[PDB]
Amino acid sequence: RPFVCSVCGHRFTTKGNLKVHFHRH
Amino acid sequence: SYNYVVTAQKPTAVNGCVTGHFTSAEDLNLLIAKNTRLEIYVVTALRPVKEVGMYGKIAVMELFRPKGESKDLLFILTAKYNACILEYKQSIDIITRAHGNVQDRIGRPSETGIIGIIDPECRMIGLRLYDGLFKVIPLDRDNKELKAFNIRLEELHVIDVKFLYGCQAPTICFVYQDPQGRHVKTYEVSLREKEFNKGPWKQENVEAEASMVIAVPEPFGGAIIIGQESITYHNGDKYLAIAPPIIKQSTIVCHNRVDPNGSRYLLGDMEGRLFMLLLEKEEQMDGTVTLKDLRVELLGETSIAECLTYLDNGVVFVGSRLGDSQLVKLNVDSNEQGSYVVAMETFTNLGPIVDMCVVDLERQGQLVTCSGAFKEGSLRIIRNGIGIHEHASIDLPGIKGLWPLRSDPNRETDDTLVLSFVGQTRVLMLNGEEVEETELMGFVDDQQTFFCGNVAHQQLIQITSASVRLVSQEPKALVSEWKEPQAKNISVASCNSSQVVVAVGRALYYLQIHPQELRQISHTEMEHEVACLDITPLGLSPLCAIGLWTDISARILKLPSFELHKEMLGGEIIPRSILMTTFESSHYLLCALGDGALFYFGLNIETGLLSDKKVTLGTQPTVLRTFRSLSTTNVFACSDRPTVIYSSNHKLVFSNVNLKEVNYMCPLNSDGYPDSLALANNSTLTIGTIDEIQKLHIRTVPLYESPRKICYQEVSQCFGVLSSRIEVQDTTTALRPSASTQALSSSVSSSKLFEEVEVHNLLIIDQHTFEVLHAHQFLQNEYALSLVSCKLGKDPNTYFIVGTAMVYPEEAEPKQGRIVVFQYSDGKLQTVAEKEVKGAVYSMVEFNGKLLASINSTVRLYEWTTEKELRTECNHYNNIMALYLKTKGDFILVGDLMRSVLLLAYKPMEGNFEEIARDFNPNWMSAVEILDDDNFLGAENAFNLFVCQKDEERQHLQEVGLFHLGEFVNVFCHGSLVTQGSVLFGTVNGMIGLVTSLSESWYNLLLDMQNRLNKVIKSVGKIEHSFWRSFHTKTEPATGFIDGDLIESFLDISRPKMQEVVANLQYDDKREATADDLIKVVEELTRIH
Amino acid sequence: NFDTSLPTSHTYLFHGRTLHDDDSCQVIPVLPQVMMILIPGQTLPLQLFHPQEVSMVRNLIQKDRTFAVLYSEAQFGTTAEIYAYREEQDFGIEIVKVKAIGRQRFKQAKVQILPECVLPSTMSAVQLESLNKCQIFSYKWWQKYQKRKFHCANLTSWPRWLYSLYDAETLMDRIKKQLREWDLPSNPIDFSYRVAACLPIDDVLRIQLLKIGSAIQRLRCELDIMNKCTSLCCKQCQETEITTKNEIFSLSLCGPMAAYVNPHGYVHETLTVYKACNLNLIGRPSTEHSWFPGYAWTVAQCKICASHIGWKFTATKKDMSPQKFWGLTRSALLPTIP
Ligand SMILES: Nc1cccc2c1C(=O)N([C@H]1CCC(=O)NC1=O)C2=O
Ligand SMILES: [Zn+2]
Ligand SMILES: [Zn+2]
Repeated sequence: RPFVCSVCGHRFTTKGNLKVHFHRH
Repeated sequence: SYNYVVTAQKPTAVNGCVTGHFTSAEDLNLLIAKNTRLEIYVVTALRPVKEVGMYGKIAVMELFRPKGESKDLLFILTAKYNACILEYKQSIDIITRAHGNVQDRIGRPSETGIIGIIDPECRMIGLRLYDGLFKVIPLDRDNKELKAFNIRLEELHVIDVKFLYGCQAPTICFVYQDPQGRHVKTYEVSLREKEFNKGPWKQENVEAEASMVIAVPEPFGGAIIIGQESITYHNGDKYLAIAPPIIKQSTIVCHNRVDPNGSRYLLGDMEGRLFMLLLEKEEQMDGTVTLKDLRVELLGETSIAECLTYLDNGVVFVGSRLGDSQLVKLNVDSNEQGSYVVAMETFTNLGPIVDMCVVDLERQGQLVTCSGAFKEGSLRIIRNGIGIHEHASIDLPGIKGLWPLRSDPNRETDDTLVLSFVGQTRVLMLNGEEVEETELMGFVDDQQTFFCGNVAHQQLIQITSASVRLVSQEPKALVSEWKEPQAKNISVASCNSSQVVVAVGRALYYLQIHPQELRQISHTEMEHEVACLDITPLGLSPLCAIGLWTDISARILKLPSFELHKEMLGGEIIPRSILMTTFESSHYLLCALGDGALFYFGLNIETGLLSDKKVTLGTQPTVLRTFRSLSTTNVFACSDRPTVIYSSNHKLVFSNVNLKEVNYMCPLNSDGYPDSLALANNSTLTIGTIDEIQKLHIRTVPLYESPRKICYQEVSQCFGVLSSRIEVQDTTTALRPSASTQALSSSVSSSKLFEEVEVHNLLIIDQHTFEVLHAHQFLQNEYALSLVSCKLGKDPNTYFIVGTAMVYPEEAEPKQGRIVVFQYSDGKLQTVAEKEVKGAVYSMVEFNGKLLASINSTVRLYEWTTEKELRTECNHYNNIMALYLKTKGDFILVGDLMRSVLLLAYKPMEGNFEEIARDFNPNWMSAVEILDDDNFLGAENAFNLFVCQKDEERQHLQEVGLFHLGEFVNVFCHGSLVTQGSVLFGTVNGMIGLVTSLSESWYNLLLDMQNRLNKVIKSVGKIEHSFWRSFHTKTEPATGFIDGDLIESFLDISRPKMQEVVANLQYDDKREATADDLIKVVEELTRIH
Repeated sequence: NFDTSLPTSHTYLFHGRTLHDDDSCQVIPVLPQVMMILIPGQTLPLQLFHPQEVSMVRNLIQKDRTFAVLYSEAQFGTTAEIYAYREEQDFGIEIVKVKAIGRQRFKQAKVQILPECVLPSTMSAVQLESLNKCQIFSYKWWQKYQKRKFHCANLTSWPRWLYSLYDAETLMDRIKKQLREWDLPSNPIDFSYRVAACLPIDDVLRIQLLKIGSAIQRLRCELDIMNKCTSLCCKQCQETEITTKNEIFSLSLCGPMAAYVNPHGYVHETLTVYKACNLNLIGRPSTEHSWFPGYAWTVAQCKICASHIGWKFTATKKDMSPQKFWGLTRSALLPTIP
């Protein structure tokens, strides 16, 4: 899981899943 | 908004006192400083000499004599750092030898305040102003600018500092405090190097609470250290320390040296004790002596001392701020009794005016103030008028008339006073001050007398209701008698040196006074029964003034023809007295009605034509009489409120007399009462002199506790006074019997809700006697905060309402309080309703039948129900502490100690408050008031006044007024002692002032008037009036205010300075204004207080 | 316990002497993408990546070394002065890391310094000259203090205990006891600013104290919040209690709250508490770039709304004190009066 959010540290596997969480910031 | 301030009473508390030789090297002076004032006395076995007003708050007052000078010079430093050196010159002026502003740009003011000390050789002046700096002023003869240099003080927190006696160079000795405790240190001050050099000695672990340094003179040298327990002396390596028990009760706060050898000192307590510290010497084996021990003897108790000074003949001046200042005599401890103190004189000090109120008591309203603190607490009644010094009283009620009489024809001096009554007449004789009623051979004593006295041809006269009698001086006997041909009664009589115009009902007759005969001349009818007469010549009178009962008019009749000029009065009420007299240059006539009016007209004694003006003087009938004061005769108008009538600048002025009701008066120049007046009222005859001017009169009511709030309740004719006395822990143990303990009837709270100690009471004080009629003591640890008298709801009773706050030491912010509604009926005060409250009731004001009480940060509006209770209908919360409450109609002014103000309004259709405006300018604020619906007055930090105006985002207030007053204002209240509106204010320094609103046409006039007076008037320390009145803390020039004390000094400068001011002035009615235009204008401003 | 000085030294990542005199007009840089309300004396770590910024700082070293931090857009702000700086080019990524500290409040930005309004005591106006000599002096000491310092209240129309409620020295002590409660400066100005940054409030309340110019009104209003804000809830869903005052403790030397950067340069004012309820923990505890050396952080989010409230920290040694604590970012919280 190398894709991490830039605010909290939440990790994901795909680049698209990270874009889902970051939109909540 | 443009307002106008003026000092209504100069400050009374003493900032500091010092003796010396100032007026002449041969005199001994006592110089007293009271804030912005300086008194100069000359000691006798105290004679005033010169009072001056500076443009500063006197902070440092010290005398000194430079080398090779005639007399001592005075150094003064104001709180705005204005330094000046002054000299006395003999009509009398005080000149400035050297002046300058010693203020620094950077620097923090020190926590112990300004300290100014001068070395014994007058080389330099040392000033402590800021932490870490010491400013030295070389006293060179060529230092007219007071130039000064600073030195680095690594000792930052200094307590006290003096110069040491007997040193090879100027040396200071100061007590400071660092984390390592307290110490005492000495420094050698280098005039040349301009630095510090290590002093002759220093010490460690100086006592814990050392606060006062005294410099012992040349005999011994060194210094003294005063503390809470120990008194310690230092000198080089010499050391003495005593901890006497007679001082452990309180703190020494002021000292003063008695003798130049330093053997005896005077120490002042904080609780008023007076001690004498005595050095004791010891003979040495090679000449001069050596100090051996120190003694302290309690001389007694004086007023709470602030400064102390010893006048040569064993008489001490006790300069006080919380109480009256004193001249006290000390008796050396003698075989007969232990050293004790007795006061000779007492000087009035209005003290720290905590609260006050204006009251119309004699029905001009006088001012009653809460003054002082602790045993010096008191009430002060302040009435304005011409006071009368009484000299004798006689108990004779129902006096209907009063006349002087000269029984001895060879003696100019009077010796007889004739008194009329109903169907009776009494003749009194005067030998010195012994009065005795006797008969006058020829006078009848069974009829009311309407006139009597000395007439021409060496004779007397008496006009009773039945006859006009003429008595001879030499062998007193009747010579001629006029009686009405039909045996009718004389109704109104008037007589002078030669003429007699009596009047029976409608008709009146004109008589002349000749040797041994009273020849009638004129028989004339009138349209309506006559009511008053006057026949005063301006030696014979060619005219006669009359008034008609049904006509209601004042007429002028030529004598002896009785032919009418005339003017008409109008009304349904008859005249009671009329008089023709002369004021200033022009002639006049005065007529007074039964309703109290007083018409006055300009008379032409040739053409008989009267012209013009009328004014009311009470609601009871008025009787006019003429007396002589100085070389110009005035008119005394007896009535409900008597009044002296004079003319300044050709305008009739009415200054009231400081007396209860007066019915009849007459001047009297007897042997025992020369140049005096005989006043008569409903009960008593009084004889005494009369002051020439209208002055402030202060009655003192000692309370011996601290009064804090006061209101008036007219329906009970008494005052409600909040007060607090101090009691010891005991085991109910007071320190001294006070007003709360010497009441006629005492009650205790006993409620249902919920080392020294403060005990709060509500004092019920009679308005006439100022007895302590009742004293309700509140609960334990309950602090009474606000007090108001008012009627609530539909309840017709007037209630005393008190707002309190449970003050426990453990609770920082108070969390519970009361709103107690008292009722005073009969002789007793009854608790009518409580109301528990979760906070402090800081302020209460009546609000249109409801009670507006502030509670911590909340403003509550209670209602008064038929169940006789307090019901809550509204509430409002704020981000500030509702300390101040002032209202008008539906506006509400709210403020806290942080100068942040809020403006609320009760919106009735919503049962709710709306915030109208708001202004937050953080500073310390002491009192507020509402001038009108648009303007609000307040006092903020550094002795200033400010005004905030109202005129959407205009919910922010404009700062329209700023003014440096020089006084700490505690209370604002509306009223005056008889320009728009009137607002008085009290002061910590005892100063009383007045604010009144002006029109813009006048503000710019008096503004340009001020800019002109400053160019002319010579200031004491040459302090620019703009800088003295400049807003200070930030620092801005004043605006919106006019210095009335400046405008009123226009009448003190010489006549050339007056034109000089009015040189290029455009006046109002637009012409090059003249000095007389401004004299009559400035004088009109002196009559608002 | 643990080294309370470690968090304030920002281990996971210069004699400052330039001050601008009061009311001056200065032109100062404002950093892009920085959003926070900064308090005089508060510490601010930063991590900058754009060459724009990296240029601004490299040249900012010259002269002032001070930039402006600003939002409701913005009427006021605070100058921040860089006291430490490293230029790291590791992994071939050029990063500039700086630690600034807030200095002055103001109203490239054209900027007017707001003066700190300092007033004397309530008594400095009414103080008897004879008692000037006495103005310099375990809780009765405060009754003595009150009696002697405010003695001249008797000259005015209010009691000693009122003037006490506006006395900086007294107020600071009243604040101290609460600050002691879960274990400072002597200058009231400094004290009020130190606890301003400690107080977990929301962006709109932080602007209130910033607008306040006087220490007295700052300390007073600060005492109100400390009594009135017992509970702390999730800002997003409002009605969900995360922790209480009881649980707040100062793990960092500066206080229970300081500003911390994550690796991407986002600033988090996180509040250290012992207990925290209604949070879910996701992912695995990790020490990578942990602001508390010795502890691993796990992402915590509100049980109800899933909005990221902060982090749970766990010890890595079984001998460490405060074995578990929660760190809550200030922007995610809402003080409540229950
Ligand atoms: N390594 C990453 C990567 C992305 C985001 C974060 C971190 C990270 O460490 N923190 C916080 C977690 C909490 C902490 O103690 N220190 C941090 O830097 C983040 O927000
Ligand atoms: Zn995230
Ligand atoms: Zn939530």
